[PDB]
Amino acid sequence: GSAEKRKPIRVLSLFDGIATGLLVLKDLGIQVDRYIASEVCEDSITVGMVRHQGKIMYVGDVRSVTQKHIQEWGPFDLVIGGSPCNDLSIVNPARKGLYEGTGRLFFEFYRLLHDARPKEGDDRPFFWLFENVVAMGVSDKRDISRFLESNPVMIDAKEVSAAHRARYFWGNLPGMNRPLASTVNDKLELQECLEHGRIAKFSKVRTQHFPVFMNEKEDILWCTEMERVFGFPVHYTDVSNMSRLARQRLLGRSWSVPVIRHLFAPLKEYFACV
Amino acid sequence: EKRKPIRVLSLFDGIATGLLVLKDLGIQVDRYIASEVCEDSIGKIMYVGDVRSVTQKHIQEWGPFDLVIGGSPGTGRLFFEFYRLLHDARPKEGDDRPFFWLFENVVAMGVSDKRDISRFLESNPVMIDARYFWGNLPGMNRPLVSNMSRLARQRLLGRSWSVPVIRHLFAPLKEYFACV
Amino acid sequence: GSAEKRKPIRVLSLFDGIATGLLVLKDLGIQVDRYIASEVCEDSITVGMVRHQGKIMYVGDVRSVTQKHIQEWGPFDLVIGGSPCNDLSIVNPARKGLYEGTGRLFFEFYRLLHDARPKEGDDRPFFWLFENVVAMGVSDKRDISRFLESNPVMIDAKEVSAAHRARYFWGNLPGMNRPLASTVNDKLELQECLEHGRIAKFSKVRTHFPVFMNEKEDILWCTEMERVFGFPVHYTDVSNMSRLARQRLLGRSWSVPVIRHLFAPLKEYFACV
Amino acid sequence: AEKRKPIRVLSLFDGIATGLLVLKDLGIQVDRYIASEVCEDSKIMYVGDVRSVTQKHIQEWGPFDLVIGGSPGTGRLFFEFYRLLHDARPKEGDDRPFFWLFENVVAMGVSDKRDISRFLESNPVMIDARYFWGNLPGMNRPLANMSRLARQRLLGRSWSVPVIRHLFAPLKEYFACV
Ligand SMILES: Nc1ncnc2c1ncn2[C@@H]1O[C@H](CSCC[C@H](N)C(=O)O)[C@@H](O)[C@H]1O
Ligand SMILES: Nc1ncnc2c1ncn2[C@@H]1O[C@H](CSCC[C@H](N)C(=O)O)[C@@H](O)[C@H]1O
Repeated sequence: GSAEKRKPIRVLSLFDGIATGLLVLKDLGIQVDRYIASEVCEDSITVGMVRHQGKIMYVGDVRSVTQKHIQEWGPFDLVIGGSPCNDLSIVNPARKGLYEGTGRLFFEFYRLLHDARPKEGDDRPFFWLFENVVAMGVSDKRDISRFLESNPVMIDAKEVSAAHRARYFWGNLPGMNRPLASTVNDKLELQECLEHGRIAKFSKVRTQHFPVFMNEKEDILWCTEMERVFGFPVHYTDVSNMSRLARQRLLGRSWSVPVIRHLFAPLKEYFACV
Repeated sequence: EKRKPIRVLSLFDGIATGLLVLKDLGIQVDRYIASEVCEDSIGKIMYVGDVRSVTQKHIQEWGPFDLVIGGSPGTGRLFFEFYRLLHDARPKEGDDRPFFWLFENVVAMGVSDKRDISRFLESNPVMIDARYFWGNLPGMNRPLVSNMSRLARQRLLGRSWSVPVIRHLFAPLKEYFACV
Repeated sequence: GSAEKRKPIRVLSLFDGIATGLLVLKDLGIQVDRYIASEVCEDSITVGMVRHQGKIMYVGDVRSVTQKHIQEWGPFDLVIGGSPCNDLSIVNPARKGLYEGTGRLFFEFYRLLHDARPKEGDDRPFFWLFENVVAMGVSDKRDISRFLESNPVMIDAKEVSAAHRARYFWGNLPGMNRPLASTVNDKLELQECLEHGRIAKFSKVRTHFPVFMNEKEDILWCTEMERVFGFPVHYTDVSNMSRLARQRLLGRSWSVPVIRHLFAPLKEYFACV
Repeated sequence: AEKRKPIRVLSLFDGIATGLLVLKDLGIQVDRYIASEVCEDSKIMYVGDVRSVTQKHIQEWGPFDLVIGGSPGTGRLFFEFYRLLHDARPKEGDDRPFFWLFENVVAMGVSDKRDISRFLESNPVMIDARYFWGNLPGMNRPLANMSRLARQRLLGRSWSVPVIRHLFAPLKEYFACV
């Protein structure tokens, strides 16, 4: 209810990956004051460094971050995160659940988020977002919704991209449950994402079939095609001499860019826009 | 500005243990609410059931709380519930009122779990030969037809296994809360 | 001496690799009527197919190409080629020479070129080019110059790029020996070719660890190597290839500014966009 | 189109004047016989190393009617022979007779055999053993206080048997005979 110049957003991104959040914020025209990211995979760190010109401040393991660190590096306006899910997904029979293995990393989020929320009486806008997979134990989803005091929103990237990617999103971002908008930049069909000389079998691709035909033979998706599918700029992940398995793994763990765009869009009215 | 009876929140295995130690040390109790993990399925003293039913608003209403205890003499599930209850019961920034907590577990745990608990609680444990005891209590600062009323009900029940030597850890509470 | 409308160039590229010739011809604004390429590496074929929208007519092994094929697919205006040099380079001690191993592939060129030369009395412009390495046996170089009836021109890509790549070029292209032009697009220094957050140790790469990133040492990335050799960034980013495959394809490739320098005079002989 | 004239031969075959001897055996008039030989390093003539022979030399000494090469690594020999053949071949539109023959040993890499058959566009003639490629009528094959002292040995041994001569027999139906 007061007057002031809208200021650039301050972001804390845990489990940053290939810095999808910063890319989405840049694409929206939102000015980023600073972007502190916690990531351990060196390949993802190299991707972020090269593609965002070192603007990202890397702090390493999320478990090396203390509350004193959150207050000194802070304040923060937006806290985003997507913890690893190899111990949360039901497709893994050796899953250790939300509380053991790599699932317990989620609590780190719940830790730092509570270390980052404005103290009582601070009416400043503060937003947070936590993404994970839909294919998890109902006990684990109920426990996450208990710890975050919010119910998740289910968004499938197939509605805005060419990939069957349904994900749960907890958070307090404005209008998370609002209908997604299919714009013109959205490549809804897999054929739109393929390189020249290839033909797509299905309309959408899933994370035993090889989806593309090339000449007289069958083939899996290329990394550039996978980038177009997930909404990333072409050759986004073309750094660091990493193996093809490395690029495919990095893109597999990544968020769908149009989905995160849909989620981050309402932030344009709360911060400075270039 | 004057001593008042203690208010406790217990996630420990066995609702009795904490209140028993408190009555042993002779500390007045104005509120004691207990809950269990119950991971399988779903005036002063009260039992509230599954911890999965206890919300932040419940801690607010039942509160304020002065002591928060947890643990047991699957090691990750109960500690994180205890951490959530601690965060929900902590006094807000700017409330210098006393607030203590204690978490007991077995020494036979994964070293990863021990390091994680020490990190999350910002405190190093107390070894008692053997159990680990984390806490902010003074002294726990550590460096690095026509028959019986009873009838069977088909359940196993726990007990209070800790001796008054473990209550010696709680002993400093007598200097912070009213004693009868 | 007569009048006619300039027509698009017809090209025959043997040992095409990654269509360095087609890319150079497109960059120069020269209209390409037809581009028939002979290449056997499937990775290179995929690169050339994807990057040029299937404009390339791939005929496979150069040894499955006959003289009747040159007449029926012809006429051709330009014939370019760069045979493999693993049996020509003095670095390899197990080299088999020009006449054995993979060196004899050169003769295939010498074959098809003579199968594509305009017959006597045909005053039409016809150009050819054959590239290979400088580090070869003096006898093999003398033999190649004897077979092609031309002395080679030595061009080192270090003069217009950031790579110590000196090569021999035989051919009849106009003014091959003319001085090269260092333009503004030329990234002469290895630093200009690096991705963000890396520092170059040497001014030009000779392919130890050429770059320093943060506190560690590292070799050149594929995009950096593309910038070094004059290729557009992410040119070779198709086909789920292994990193070794990308480094191998870029190693065997021509330096783009050098081929541009060689092909530039062709603008006054054919139709230009 | 006109009366027969003597034959003119260009010989790179290992062993000099072997073809001259065979032509003398078959009684064919020879108006020119130029002979050369491949070397490791530096009206009937021997012109030395084939590396010194150019297209202009083939034009001056020419025209040629027969081109012979081979030996009773194999690549260098055949490829020098191919260069000489290409330089001596009549241009398109010249229907004048022009024959060639290339002999090698059967003991060769099968890759080399197929490469020679491809380059010469001809399948070989096996003779109990040597391989003979040629365009002579009959070789068409389907798909399979004394003077001498102190010098580096110059043994001119070369096999010119009647069967080998037989291959050259059709030549007497195209050129003048003494
Ligand atoms: N202990 C830890 N601290 C910080 N990051 C971690 C971590 N353990 C795993 N990670 C990283 O967290 C990532 C989760 S996958 C999510 C990545 C991100 N949401 C994106 O869209 O790119 C993984 O890439 C993994 O490298
Ligand atoms: N027998 C053959 N027929 C056709 N191409 C061949 C071949 N043997 C090898 N090659 C190809 O010839 C290439 C020679 S390296 C030269 C590549 C090209 N000049 C460029 O600039 O990209 C190699 O990539 C190899 O794949």
